[PDB]
Amino acid sequence: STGSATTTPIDSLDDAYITPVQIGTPAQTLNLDFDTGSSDLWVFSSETTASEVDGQTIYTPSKSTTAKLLSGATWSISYGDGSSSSGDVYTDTVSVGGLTVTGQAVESAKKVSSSFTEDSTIDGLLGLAFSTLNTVSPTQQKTFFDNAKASLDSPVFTADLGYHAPGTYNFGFIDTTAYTGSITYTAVSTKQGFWEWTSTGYAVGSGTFKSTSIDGIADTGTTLLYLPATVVSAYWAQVSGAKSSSSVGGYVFPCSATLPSFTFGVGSARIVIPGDYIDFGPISTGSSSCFGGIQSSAGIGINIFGDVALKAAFVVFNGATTPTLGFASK
Ligand SMILES: O=C(NC[C@H]1CCCO1)NC1CCCC1
Ligand SMILES: O=C(NC[C@H]1CCCO1)NC1CCCC1
Repeated sequence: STGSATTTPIDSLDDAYITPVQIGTPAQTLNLDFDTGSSDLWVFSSETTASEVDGQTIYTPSKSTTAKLLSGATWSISYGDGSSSSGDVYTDTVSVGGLTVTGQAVESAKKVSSSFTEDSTIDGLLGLAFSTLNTVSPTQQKTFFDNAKASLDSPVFTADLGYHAPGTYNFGFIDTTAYTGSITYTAVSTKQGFWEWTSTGYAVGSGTFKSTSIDGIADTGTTLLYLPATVVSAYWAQVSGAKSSSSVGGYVFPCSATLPSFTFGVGSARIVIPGDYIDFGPISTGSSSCFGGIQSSAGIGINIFGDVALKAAFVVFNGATTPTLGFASK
């Protein structure tokens, strides 16, 4: 089997991407944020505290003939932005892009933090990191990918995120028309439950490539690129007037600037992030200070190749017995 779904940016900055997901029978279509940095499929629901729902589409298990309570099971998750959610669990049929999993754990939110309530465009999360991070207790549950794996033509999924445009998530096959050149594969450590890999270095603009090992995670559910402070300082030093602002919470730059590209290594290959991808626009409406898309990972404890980086590539998440990541230009 295979599946193929279009993923659409939630707003003009590509802050996140939503993908329609069919849950239950008859189908209830919810727009979920596919998150390779977490392992819970959770949804706004008929159980979510009414004051915490503001325009999201909700899952109503009582309207699904295939829903079953996973008796006793609860979940609770906290994300690196300080957001959180928690609730109980149903099993139901879930389909993405024509690929169907029966008996998927669908984590029904009873509570969500303010950041979720305030984002009317995101109806929940579909985690695609390793199932060892799933938060369901007392019986940990599998991701949609882990449950689909054995049925797929190839044990893979691919992320092809757009810049200010829709893109694609594919399951079970590699669309050889979706990228240019060859795919360079790199080793993954699952020790922390993430798609964790080691970049071979970086370049700023037209500058020389610095060969240096940068451990980090491929995380579709993080907006920005978070890298060590040394790398980030080297990048922003090439932008007149850029500075780190403790009041704003990161690097800002003059909206009149033209940003340099940023290159990261994947083995001997190179992925180039155009400068325009690093523009996150005015810090507040009408401001001439703009927020940067490359930020320091210091204090976060991990480097994160978020959407700013991943949208510059065709990315293969290879879930074979020995997992690997692949990157191609596109
Ligand atoms: O929490 C992280 N990003 C934000 C969440 C918000 C909803 C989906 O993604 N990233 C974590 C990955 C490991 C360190 C931080
Ligand atoms: O990227 C992050 N969240 C993005 C999602 C949640 C709401 C908008 O889209 N959070 C990062 C902050 C520092 C590490 C994780």
